Amino acid sequence: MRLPSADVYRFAEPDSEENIIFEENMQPKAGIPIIKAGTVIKLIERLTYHMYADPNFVRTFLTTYRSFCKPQELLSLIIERFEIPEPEPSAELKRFRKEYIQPVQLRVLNVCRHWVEHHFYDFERDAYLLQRMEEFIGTVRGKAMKKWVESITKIIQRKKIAFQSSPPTVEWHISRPGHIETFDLLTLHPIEIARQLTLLESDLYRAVQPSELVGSVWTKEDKEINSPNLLKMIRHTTNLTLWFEKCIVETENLEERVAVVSRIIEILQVFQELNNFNGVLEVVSAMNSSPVYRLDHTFEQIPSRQKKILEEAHELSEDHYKKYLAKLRSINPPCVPFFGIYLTNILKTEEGNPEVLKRHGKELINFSKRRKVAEITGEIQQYQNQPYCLRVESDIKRFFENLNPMGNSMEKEFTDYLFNKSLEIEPRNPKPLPRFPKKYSYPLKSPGVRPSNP
Amino acid sequence: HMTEYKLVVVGAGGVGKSALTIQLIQNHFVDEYDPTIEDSYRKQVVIDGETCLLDILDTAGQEEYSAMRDQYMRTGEGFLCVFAINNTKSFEDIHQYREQIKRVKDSDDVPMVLVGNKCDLAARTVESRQAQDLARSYGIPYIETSAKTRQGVEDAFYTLVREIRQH
Ligand SMILES: Nc1ccc(S(=O)(=O)N2CCCCC2=O)cc1
Repeated sequence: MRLPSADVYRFAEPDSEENIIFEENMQPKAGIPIIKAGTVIKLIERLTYHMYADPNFVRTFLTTYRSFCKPQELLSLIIERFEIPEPEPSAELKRFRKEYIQPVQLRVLNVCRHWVEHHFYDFERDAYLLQRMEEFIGTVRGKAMKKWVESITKIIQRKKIAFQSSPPTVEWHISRPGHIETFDLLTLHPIEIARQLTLLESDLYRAVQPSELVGSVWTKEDKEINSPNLLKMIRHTTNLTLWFEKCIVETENLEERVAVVSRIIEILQVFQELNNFNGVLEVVSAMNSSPVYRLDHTFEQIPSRQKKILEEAHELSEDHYKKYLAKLRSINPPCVPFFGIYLTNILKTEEGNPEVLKRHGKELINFSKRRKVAEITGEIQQYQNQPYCLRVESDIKRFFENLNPMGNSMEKEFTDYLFNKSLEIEPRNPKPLPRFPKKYSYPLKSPGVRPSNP
Repeated sequence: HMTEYKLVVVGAGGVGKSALTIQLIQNHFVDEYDPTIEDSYRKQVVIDGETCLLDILDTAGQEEYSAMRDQYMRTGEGFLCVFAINNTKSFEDIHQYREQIKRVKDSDDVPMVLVGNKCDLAARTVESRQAQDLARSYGIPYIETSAKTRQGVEDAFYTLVREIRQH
């Protein structure tokens, strides 16, 4: 083909080592080359390539472009890409319109459609970006494009306006339905504590979007603005670990404290069965905390079966989460992954690889780095699709959402309170073990973790 | 078997702490890191003629999981306490990181190094003398590193291994 000159159309400049480089392998299922780096003009040309569609590149590009190109600049470049001039002067003009103009223009609309559908937050955050998108889509003329132009207008307008068999029966122990004032660790049913926390944690996990992760924004000074769902998910986790520690060390009577620790390990067992790894690690973090880890008189009295359950759970995190990773890979949804691993991998990928590659003195955007980030965000998304077949108990949910073990205390003051409580209830050797009065008027016997009805 | 040292990097988030271990593990000359593999955190080194393997844990990005730290503090043999020389709050946060480690280890003598990291071109707010005074009050070495040039990186990790060896 005879494409126009570079002086009249920037995207016609031929490929070279100075403007585009590739990885050695092809896209597994498509047989398409993998772009390693390129100028933004070459990345835009390949985003809307005439020879073939490239959905993996489009998805990756739209998830990660904001580190090297502003949304306002992207819209300009795809509008410039759509305005293809005819070459300086038939058989040539008829094939150019059908094999270059029509496919490129259609790929631009596919980018616009995917942008408005999966990354609408760019438009929500910048009303002028949406104005320019609506203008440009209004200028598109052709029966070929009409169908795709109408689809984009429907997504825009919808974005502006904004399934199983029966779940198991809800489990009740000492506290009865509606007696919210008596809800506590030992009075609620251990099966139901685990189910409701798994539902809460599953929803917190599912609400985290790639916009909260790309660019490591949860670690930057605007984290509360840019990563609110992620930070709500982390804060719930931390809060539940502190609540378990607080339940333990504030139970001063040894026999009651043994019943408390034992009940938490039963909650852990149900979490393991539900594949709620976040919940498993909430419990493990509480058992491994300074105040709890040192309670030798409490752990001595724990039945062997529960010690082994806790020990296998503790092993999941050892050796850089080796067993946890193997296990998450071996299971199928529904599950609640531990988010922390992804956070470190995204951050270390972004900080350990350069933003730009240089070839013959020219700067190329390192796209492969961005692809690695998009692969981690894609893995996160794979686990957010499948919900749990468990019914919500509104009052238990509200009980766990409103837990606040720290109260008005700051972090240091509170963890110092937990540790000093631990020292009081089980003094360091050679101080003798004191006795403390019982605080629970109801029975300490657990109903177990086997469902009570068919 | 050669000795294995379990090292732990602790410090404030948002100030480039991850560059320390990334630079150690990268050979220099190669700028292509994958944190998903063993070789990204395990490194065979030779320190004072003695070969060893450094198993480095750096949970950079997980600082909000503030109730999950006691585990690695208990298992870690030596700690790199990292602050950014352009961020005073990260320097002021060291005291509590060291207090937690001491509590978890149940000891006032834990192998530890204070690391001042020059993570970008922005202005220095923590002078080397303040950091040297803090390190001396704790009885630990102080090492300044650059995230751009790799200067001091080797010295920070090797000094920590010497503190473990001499414990
Ligand atoms: N350097 C190092 C320090 C600690 C460990 S761990 O097995 O305690 N652990 C527990 C915390 C989460 C990851 C981990 O690996 C291993 C290597």
